[PDB]
Amino acid sequence: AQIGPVTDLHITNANISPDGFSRPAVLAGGTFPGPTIAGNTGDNFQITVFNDLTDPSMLTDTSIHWHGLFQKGTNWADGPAFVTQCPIITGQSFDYNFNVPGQAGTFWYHSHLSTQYCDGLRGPFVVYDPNDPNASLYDVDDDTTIITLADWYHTLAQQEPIGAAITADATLINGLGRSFTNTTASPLSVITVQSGKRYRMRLVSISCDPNYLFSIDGHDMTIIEVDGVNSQQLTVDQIQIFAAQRYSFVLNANQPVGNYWIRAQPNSGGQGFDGGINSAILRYEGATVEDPTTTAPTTFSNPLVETDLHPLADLGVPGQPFRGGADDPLVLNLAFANGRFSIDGVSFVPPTVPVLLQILSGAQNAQDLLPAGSVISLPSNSVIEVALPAGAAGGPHPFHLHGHNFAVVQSANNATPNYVNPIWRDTVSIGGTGDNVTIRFTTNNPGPWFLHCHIDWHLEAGFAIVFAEDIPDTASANPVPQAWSDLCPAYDQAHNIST
Ligand SMILES: *[C@@H]1O[C@H](CO)[C@@H](O[C@@H]2O[C@H](CO)[C@@H](O)[C@H](O)[C@H]2NC(C)=O)[C@H](O)[C@H]1NC(C)=O
Ligand SMILES: *[C@@H]1O[C@H](CO)[C@@H](O[C@@H]2O[C@H](CO)[C@@H](O)[C@H](O)[C@H]2NC(C)=O)[C@H](O)[C@H]1NC(C)=O
Ligand SMILES: [Cu+2]
Ligand SMILES: [Cu+2]
Ligand SMILES: [Cu+2]
Ligand SMILES: [Cu+2]
Ligand code: NA
Repeated sequence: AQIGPVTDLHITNANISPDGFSRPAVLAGGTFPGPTIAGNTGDNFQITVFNDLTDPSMLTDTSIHWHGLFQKGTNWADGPAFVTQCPIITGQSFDYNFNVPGQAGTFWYHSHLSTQYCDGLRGPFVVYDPNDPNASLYDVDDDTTIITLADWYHTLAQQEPIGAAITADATLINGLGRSFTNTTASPLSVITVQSGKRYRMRLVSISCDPNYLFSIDGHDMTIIEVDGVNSQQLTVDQIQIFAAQRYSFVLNANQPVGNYWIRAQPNSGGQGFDGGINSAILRYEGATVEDPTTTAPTTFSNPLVETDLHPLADLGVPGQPFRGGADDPLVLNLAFANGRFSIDGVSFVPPTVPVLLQILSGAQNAQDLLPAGSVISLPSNSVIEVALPAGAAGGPHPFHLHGHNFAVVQSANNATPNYVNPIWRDTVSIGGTGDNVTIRFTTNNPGPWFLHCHIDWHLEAGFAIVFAEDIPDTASANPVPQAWSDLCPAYDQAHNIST
């Protein structure tokens, strides 16, 4: 069952064995992935998060981010630790009480403390549209049509060296998959379809690191949504999906009744499909209960290319049709050395006082804000351009902006910008050496918004900055509840911190 829009959510420790290997985890709702939180566009969500964690090896504090939801007027509910709140301590709870006006699509939720989401705190978050413009393109859209792709580690996250190339031990599709070494024939996920019906498959990357080459033998996939943004129909036979991205695609169950492999090949870790790694099963009703015998092609003839995507609505691009053609044009210097990432020369290390609380206490320019050099102010009601030139080790880096989606004016592996009709999204691969992936948005959402690589190991190694958008209006725009004001006193008391 789906839960929400008003629900409790308990965060607990438990042993799980999604690839046959038992390890302790940090779980929402007792499962990996966590339960789907859902509602309709414009609903009030009130997710009362109960921190019941006791195992210090995965951290007993927590904080949860609602990935891709803009949080306009509710910056305090966004979730990134030490940017918008102090963590929730064990034995306490916190009501994330917000609204989702003007958004409908496929999202997700995850811990936003350290690398804790890698240890298991990740699940889908769907905002349905009762008047969806894509409704006539499919028959079925429900919890059974959500497909999650996850990396899974046998080593606990707080034992992963900072700044290291950290590699997974299994790919999990809907919570199940097989280990790359010591492979056992543990259960594979099954996605069941009825011959003749059309399905809205909601593909969610809940990855902490790898990108996946996703395909379904014998089938193609018609993209209709990108990171919450409705798209024109684009038919492909393979989707390369980076960490934190989402796609909806129409799956037409138009092949003979049978069993077909679902494939998700990560860029690191186990390569191929030996022993059923990197795999799940598409089963038609009436098929024999047996593994597929299908083959992938040697090459995919119609892979997704990001510049092929275009919004369904006439979204256009803000600003002027050239580089620097914005009110506030920025170029970030993104670098890596000696185990640490930096942005504009500064490696991110979380501050003691959350950025939002520093601003509510009266600090009102970005040079007054901590961490020093990690906060950039943005002016209100202005077109912002951010160029993100690649080259830093550990790529391709999927950059994500909180509080906003953005036009992808230039994509990976293509030097040509698009000022007319590029897709809008919230997480974008910045590509490879010499690329100049560039994003644009307008500043109509006061508050501190994190910008970071969504490979969680890279965020932990400092690959982040904070956009303090419209500092002067942050306090009036974002009234805070008493329970939020109580978080930092409680957290600092529990950890013997003086602030
Ligand atoms: C990426 O595009 C940005 C512009 O969006 C380029 O920024 C210019 O950089 C040069 C020095 O390299 C400066 O003289 C200009 O002031 C910058 N802004 C402009 C021209 O609008 C940046 O060089 C590009 N990077 C790469 C690697 O192609
Ligand atoms: C490289 O990106 C550019 C810009 O998004 C793509 O150019 C567009 O190509 C479409 C499809 O043919 C034309 O309708 C547009 O007029 C082009 N726009 C511009 C600004 O040139 C281009 O197709 C991409 N390259 C590849 C190989 O896909
Ligand atoms: Cu996220
Ligand atoms: Cu986010
Ligand atoms: Cu990265
Ligand atoms: Cu974030
Ligand atoms: Na325009």
